[PDB]
Amino acid sequence: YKGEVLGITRFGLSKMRDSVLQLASFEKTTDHLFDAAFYMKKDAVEGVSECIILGQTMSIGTGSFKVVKGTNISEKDLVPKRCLFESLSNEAALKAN
Amino acid sequence: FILSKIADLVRIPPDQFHRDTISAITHQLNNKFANKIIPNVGLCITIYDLLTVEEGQLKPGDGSSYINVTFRAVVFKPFLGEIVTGWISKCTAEGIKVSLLGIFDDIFIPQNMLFEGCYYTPEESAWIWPMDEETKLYFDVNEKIRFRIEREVFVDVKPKSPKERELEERAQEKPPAYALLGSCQTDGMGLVSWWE
Amino acid sequence: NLPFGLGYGDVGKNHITEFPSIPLPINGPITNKERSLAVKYINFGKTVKDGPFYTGSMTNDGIERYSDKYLKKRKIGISIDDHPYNLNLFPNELYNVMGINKKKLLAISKFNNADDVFT
Amino acid sequence: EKAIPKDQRATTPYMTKYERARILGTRALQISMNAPVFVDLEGETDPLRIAMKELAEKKIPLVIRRYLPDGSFEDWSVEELIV
Amino acid sequence: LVTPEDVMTISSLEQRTLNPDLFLYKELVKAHLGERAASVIGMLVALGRLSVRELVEKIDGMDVDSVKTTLVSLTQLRCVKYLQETAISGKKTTYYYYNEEGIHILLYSGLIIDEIITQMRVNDEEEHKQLVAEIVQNVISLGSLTVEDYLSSVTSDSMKYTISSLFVQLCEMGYLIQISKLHYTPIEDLWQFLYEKHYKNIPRNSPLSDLKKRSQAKMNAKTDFAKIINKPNELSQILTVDPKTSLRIVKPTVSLTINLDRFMKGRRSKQLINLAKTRVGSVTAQVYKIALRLTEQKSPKIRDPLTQTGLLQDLEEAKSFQDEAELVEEKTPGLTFNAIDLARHLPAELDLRGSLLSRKPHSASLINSHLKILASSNFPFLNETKPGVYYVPYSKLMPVLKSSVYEYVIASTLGPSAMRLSRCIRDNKLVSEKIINSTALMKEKDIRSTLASLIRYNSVEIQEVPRTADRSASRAVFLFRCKETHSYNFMRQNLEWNMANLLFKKEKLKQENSTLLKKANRDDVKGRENELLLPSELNQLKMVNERELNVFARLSRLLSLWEVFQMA
Amino acid sequence: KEVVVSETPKRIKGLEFSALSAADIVAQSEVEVSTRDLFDLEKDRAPKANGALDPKMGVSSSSLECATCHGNLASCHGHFGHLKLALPVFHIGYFKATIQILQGICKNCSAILLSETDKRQFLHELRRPGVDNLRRMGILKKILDQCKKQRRCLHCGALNGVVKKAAAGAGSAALKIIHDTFRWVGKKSAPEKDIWVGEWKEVLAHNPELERYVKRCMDDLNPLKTLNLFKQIKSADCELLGIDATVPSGRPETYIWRYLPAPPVCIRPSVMSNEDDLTVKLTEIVWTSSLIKAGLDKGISINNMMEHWDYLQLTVAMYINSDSVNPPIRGFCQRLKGKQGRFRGNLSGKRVDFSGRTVISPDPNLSIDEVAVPDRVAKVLTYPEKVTRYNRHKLQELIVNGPNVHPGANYLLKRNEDARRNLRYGDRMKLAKNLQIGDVVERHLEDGDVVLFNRQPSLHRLSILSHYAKIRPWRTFRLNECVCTPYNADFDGDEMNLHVPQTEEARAEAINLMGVKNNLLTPKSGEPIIAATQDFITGSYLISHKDSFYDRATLTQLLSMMS
Amino acid sequence: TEGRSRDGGLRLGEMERDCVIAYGASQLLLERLMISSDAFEVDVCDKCGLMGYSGWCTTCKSAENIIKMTIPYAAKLLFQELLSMNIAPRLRLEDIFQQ
Amino acid sequence: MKVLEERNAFLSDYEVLKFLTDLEKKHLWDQKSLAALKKSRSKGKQNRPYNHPELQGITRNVVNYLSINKNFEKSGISKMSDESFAELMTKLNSFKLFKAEKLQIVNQLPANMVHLYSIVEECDARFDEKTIEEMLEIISGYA
DNA sequence: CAGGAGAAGGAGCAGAGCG
DNA sequence: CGCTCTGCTCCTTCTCCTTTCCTCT
RNA sequence: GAGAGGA
Ligand SMILES: [Mg+2]
Ligand SMILES: [Zn+2]
Ligand SMILES: [Zn+2]
Ligand SMILES: [Zn+2]
Repeated sequence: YKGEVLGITRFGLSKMRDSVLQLASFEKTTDHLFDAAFYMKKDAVEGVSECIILGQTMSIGTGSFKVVKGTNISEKDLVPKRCLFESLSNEAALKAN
Repeated sequence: FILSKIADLVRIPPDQFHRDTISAITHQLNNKFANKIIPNVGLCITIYDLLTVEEGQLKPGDGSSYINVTFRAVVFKPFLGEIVTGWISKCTAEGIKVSLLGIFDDIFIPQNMLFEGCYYTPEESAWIWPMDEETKLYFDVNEKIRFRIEREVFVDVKPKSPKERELEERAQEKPPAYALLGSCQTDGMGLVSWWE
Repeated sequence: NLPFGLGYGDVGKNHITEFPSIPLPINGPITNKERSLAVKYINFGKTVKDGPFYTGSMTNDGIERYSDKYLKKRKIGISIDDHPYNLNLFPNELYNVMGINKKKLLAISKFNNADDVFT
Repeated sequence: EKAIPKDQRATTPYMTKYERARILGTRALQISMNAPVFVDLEGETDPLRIAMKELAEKKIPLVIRRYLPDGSFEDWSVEELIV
Repeated sequence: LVTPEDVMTISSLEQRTLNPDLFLYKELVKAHLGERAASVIGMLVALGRLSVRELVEKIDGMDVDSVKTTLVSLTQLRCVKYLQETAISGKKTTYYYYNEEGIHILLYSGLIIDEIITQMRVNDEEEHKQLVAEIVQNVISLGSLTVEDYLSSVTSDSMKYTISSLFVQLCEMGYLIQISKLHYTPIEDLWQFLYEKHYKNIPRNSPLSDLKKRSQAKMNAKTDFAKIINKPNELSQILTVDPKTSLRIVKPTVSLTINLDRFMKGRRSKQLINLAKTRVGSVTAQVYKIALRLTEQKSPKIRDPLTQTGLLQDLEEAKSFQDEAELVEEKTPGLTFNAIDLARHLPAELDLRGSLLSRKPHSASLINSHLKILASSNFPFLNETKPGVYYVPYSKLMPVLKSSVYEYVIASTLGPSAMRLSRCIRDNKLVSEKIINSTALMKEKDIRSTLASLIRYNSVEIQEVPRTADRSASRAVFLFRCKETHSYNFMRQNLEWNMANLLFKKEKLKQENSTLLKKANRDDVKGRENELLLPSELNQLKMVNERELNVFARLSRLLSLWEVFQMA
Repeated sequence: KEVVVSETPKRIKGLEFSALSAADIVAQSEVEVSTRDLFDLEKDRAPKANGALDPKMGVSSSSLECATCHGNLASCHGHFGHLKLALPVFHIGYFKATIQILQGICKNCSAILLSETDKRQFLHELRRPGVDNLRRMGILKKILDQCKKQRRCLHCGALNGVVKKAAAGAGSAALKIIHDTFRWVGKKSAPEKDIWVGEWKEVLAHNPELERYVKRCMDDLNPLKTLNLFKQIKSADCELLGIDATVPSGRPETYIWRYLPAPPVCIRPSVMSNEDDLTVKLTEIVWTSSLIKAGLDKGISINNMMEHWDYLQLTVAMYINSDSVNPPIRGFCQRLKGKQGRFRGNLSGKRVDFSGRTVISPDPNLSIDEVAVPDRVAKVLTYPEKVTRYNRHKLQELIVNGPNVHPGANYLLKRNEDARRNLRYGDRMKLAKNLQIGDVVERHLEDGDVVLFNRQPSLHRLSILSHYAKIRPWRTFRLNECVCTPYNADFDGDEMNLHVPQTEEARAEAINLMGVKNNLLTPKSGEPIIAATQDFITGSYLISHKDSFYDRATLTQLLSMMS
Repeated sequence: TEGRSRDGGLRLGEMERDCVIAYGASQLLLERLMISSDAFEVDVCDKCGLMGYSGWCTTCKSAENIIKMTIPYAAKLLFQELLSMNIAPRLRLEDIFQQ
Repeated sequence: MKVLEERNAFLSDYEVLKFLTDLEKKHLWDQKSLAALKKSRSKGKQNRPYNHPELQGITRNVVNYLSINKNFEKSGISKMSDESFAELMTKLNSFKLFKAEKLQIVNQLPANMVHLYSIVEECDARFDEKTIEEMLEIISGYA
């Protein structure tokens, strides 16, 4: 799917997965880490190995979505409430002083 | 007293799911904004209103409800067009600290823009100010005193080190965080009853 | 293997100075002619800070007040656009931000040969 | 980016096994933190069994934010999802 | 012992990592323009050739209007050198570079004004020195000015005439030139453009040969390249004679800016005079100074004919440049001079009677003899074209000037033995330690100490000759070379970083004590320091001003020390 | 008073790898390790003032203090130090990167070796909207090849040849870089070649015995010259080399050892003293660096100084990686790489608590989705159940039972307190009476609890399944034989692991996704894999054989047997 | 610890975590490999992603951007070992909430 | 946590007092309420009030400060009503005050020539002919 | 101690252009 | 018309991986 | 550390 036939060795994986931590975990750790330090790679942790190494939640399985609890609050009380402030604020700029 | 408009994130534990949602939101906001100084804006009194509440979200390890909320808080911030009454708790020869009846006692006003005749007195600490042949116009402790606010000082710095914290604890700083500087350039100050 | 020109006394701690100790001879006391240049180096620089081409930056209440009224404006701020421009030099895309159609106004940077340094 | 309106929502109206397990886990975590239940308890004490019984009666008050790869997301109520 | 929590604060280690070019340019722009301009210049130096979209993307202050205001601020002050290229595949885009000459102009402002005042014989009259100082100050601070705006600013007719006359005199002298889009186009890209329209236009028939076709293209391109380079320096705008009263007046509509090449040629002349003051008498130094001032306008450019930067030097025909330069260096009509002109222009205050002893005023023979003693020295101060006719060889004087300045910097910083060792290695070539001891006559212990202390810079280079299969030590031998190019480049970078550090410290000190500095001009209370401020404020302001004065004096000294390495 | 404090939950968006620019190394540090000695040798082996085991870099003991956070071993995160070297040395990790940087630049002007149009085109290719690692590496390699094709500097006009490793040997030769300036000049006239000829003529006139070695002896790039060249590389020419110069530390000179970050003592603890390899290696580094610094001022022989410099370079190379030289130090590279390294032994697969491992035996009477557990291990495998007003009575009854009778509890953690209150002693009756509504009881594993039953090697996903626990007297994990086809269990002496999830989320996910009932089909083909094993098929065949004829009593007995 | 003479846990290695991944169990994976194995509350600076102690960045020396979060102690050890080499694993943080 | 607006529309020092009093009534923090149930008897219904210590303290202090004796035994705002506020706003809109110092004189009603002169800048210079005594006579009665 | 697979330098010719 | 670079293509010689762990001793 | 079951 990258365009060319790529193996499942440490050479064919290095041309598929950008994640430096995943490649280091698989094979050729120090070389990959030093190359990522030199070329200053900026991997975004989204793979399962990246999340496991950093103690996060994966993007596959039960971590592929979110759980949200409906607040269930009416729109008839969340409206702003005040007791006639605009009375004394009759826009004093309308008159001369 | 001036209404603010602050957006924050509120944690509602499952213990509070039974009551009204607005009640729990207000309870947590009060737990955060009851009698505390919001930096650069002053002291918040009470969460007044509540508007535009977004549906709560749950993080994958806690089980509470995290709600993004906006609200109008009640804060005190008089800048120039005001006259404020107060009491007296303690005075020394570096100015006078004016206190209230429990709101906050952080206002300290020196004798810079005060009456010219004011002077110090280590004994019967007071602010003697003759202004005439009669010199019996000293400021008494624990009485009404009116003053203006010319500027407000915000102490919002904290460059403290853990080693410094340990050293100060072993040896044990500017405690004030929201103070106002007073002025009494015009008359009518000192006591609301002195000027009729 | 300790070398021929070294002994155990001089080795044992790795103390690197971390502070320079070789100064250039340009640190001597200033001269009157050098004191002049400086002024024409402090003055220039001061003028361009006051100059319209700064954009250096990377109370003010909305409540109307009679106190702020009857008070003069601080100065007549001269923006970047108001300066006269030779249009054939600049790239075209910057024309929308200059004073292509704006009143001409140029500020003269007067030079005071008298030093502004205290004493 | 914004929430896709309820009128049209391509995501399957079914409830995937991952969503079901996550809903049960979240509801059991809430109940273990002394949360009110909306079913007849029948003497059950373990929060997971109470969560299962609540899901049996569709009484779990949670919704699912199905995050599409583009960034948008359809909010599906547990009551509306079918099993 | 100094803990790292204090070393990071009072050791100048955080700034020790910044690239000297980026550090210096960003600091200068921040001091003279602002923070947005400093950020834009920093992005330009770090990345190079950024469009507006890329500048917006690469800066947090990504306001398009803010970026465009910064770009116009840098362009009017010509701190940037844009480029408008047309994409064949679609929409055209304009890319901006960083202009080194504008930032140098910001750097040399005090020296520029000093040279303008001193070189023109108007400080003696004491009346229009202020006028010309204000003129050069406005020109250098506002970037580009047209004379009609400056004249309309003033009202007096006498002042208007004086300003116009000073404008004409300054433009004739060479310090002011007409500014054109050529000043806002990179020389490398200008040569790239000129390589085409002379190579593409060749007919598709057999050209002489592809190498000969490229040679023809280069030969044709160099001509109009030099012509368009010298076009601003032709005085084609000052000759608006006789609009009324038949006087020489500069054309009102032509914009004028400061000619940095002329000022740098003046700086080179001053450096040569200072060098000559260490080899000949005061009178002979004065003669050399006045000869340099006479030939200064007609001298070749300090940096290069602008072709070295444009393209690759050559396969080996880069020497042609030298030769070509040498040709002009010998055949520009203004360069060649005899003692008669010097005697004509020599000041009367010079004795020039008993200075020279025959054997163990304004005489032509004495001036010719002084020129001969200038030309006799191994340092090529002057060279003889015709019997009794001299010209100052700039091509053969740059290397010796650079070598002398570098050797004396080494002598001043390290010990004199360091200068001795550097000159011994330079005169010799690939010399071992035994031959160093034999031909230097000093202790080998101090020889090794000085060599180790000197290799820390790119002064002395170690050549390893391996005597085994492995190149490990204890068997190989170590010879020593000099590689003067490495030394010159490293010292130029070191001086650039030192200047940047001085400017950074000056700005930091100005910012830290900014309260009383602001109060000094809050109510126009300047000149009333003692009668309005507290004595502690007086002492603090005095110390701040003295520190800034010392900073700028040291910056001037650093400039005078690094200009020579900047030359080429 | 009491200014508000605001906190927000934040996750790891993503790492950004880079090196430290000798200014962050000092910034992180607490002490400069400037002493070869480790202990004071007078106050009973206390750590030195600025030695390798300095307390400010952390504490290696359980009864000392770190002098920087004033905590014990458990509460000390560990603090870094810095070690300033003399005569900088190459970084073994970035040595090939150093080779590439040298190949990409001149050696007189220290400028990149690509024409203006070529570098503009290459930067345009690099800044495409979508570029992965592979295309970027290909572009950088093409840039490197193009600049290797160049023969002259575009600015200095100096000859450039090939930059390569000296001999690729074992030790020093593997860290020596030689520049061959005169490889591409076949017969053309080159001024540099004539200067070379003149210099060697001079030295041979002085010393004629070196004629045989004039061959080879290329331009040698020691780390000091490499650093001085890297200090001059323009930032605008740094993106083509792969280094992002937008941020600080994005400079070619940050990849050469000028400061060694001395790791915290927690990273390199002392065992029973007996310091580990890293402390010894950095002690040797300090000693050799001090020797070099002293020899600089004492005017030692240049041969000795160069040899000590090379020894220091090899020492630090071994410190980073022990595979560099043959003449078993655990280098950071050893600590990371390998099957038992941090990535494959501590990050992707750890040792987990609340797990047991015992022999397995059959139990047909046990239903599938259930596993029998010994009560000898069901009384140590506690589950933390939180009081929730639905199980307060049950939890306080378990507390009353205690940690000995199986339906009991081991630990009690109060809502506000930190330390777990052990229920082994302390009148647990009143503790049960004082059971609040937020406390956590480590109740003993009981019937109906969820466990993860696993057998190694875990060839496929069905090698680990979620079972409901049951409690049985014996010492063997008993499971129904029907479910022994996934695990590939044998009962010949096999053993299995049993994990106990400690949260409601983990437990629910295990029992709903990994449950045995929900995993009756293998995922590779969808065909059932949990079904009748041996002797169950035999019983079924014997029952359903056509000869079978049962009267009413036998039929009813069979029906009460199946149920 | 690993052995039986030392009261130690059972290793859930690469094959077992891959099996857990196959089921798509994320919370169980997080609980097994972080919560029940090694959990450490570190303080990461929001500006320079380097871990700090006691709410102190030690590099910015500001304590304003310090954020407390829980990561495996093995990850913290890896970060410190990488920082001991010339590698900087600068952690960049983003809000979990706020859409 | 970001402050969307450092200052929203201004709040008169009458709505804050009634709002705080109503809040204390809802939370059963009234002096009469605490003296009735929480004092002099035991909680038969065990209807505990709201349990925020800091909020109770701050709201009691602010309501007491707003309900102190008027600084020339009540503060006037205590007995002020919404219709009295409407009458006051009509009266003040009939007058000329540049700033929202109308709310400032709502905060404190001194009803004195000196205090009214001091509260507003150049009262004599702006207007001091015949309406100043009208202001004093309508502010003497707090309604 | 074997097996597998890449990266890096010598090395030997085509090919192009040339004076 | 041989001569002299480039450039390509072999050819050789080098480097990084080889379940699960699960015990005891 | 390395010798060997073991499944
Ligand atoms: Mg078996
Ligand atoms: Zn510590
Ligand atoms: Zn070069
Ligand atoms: Zn930080």
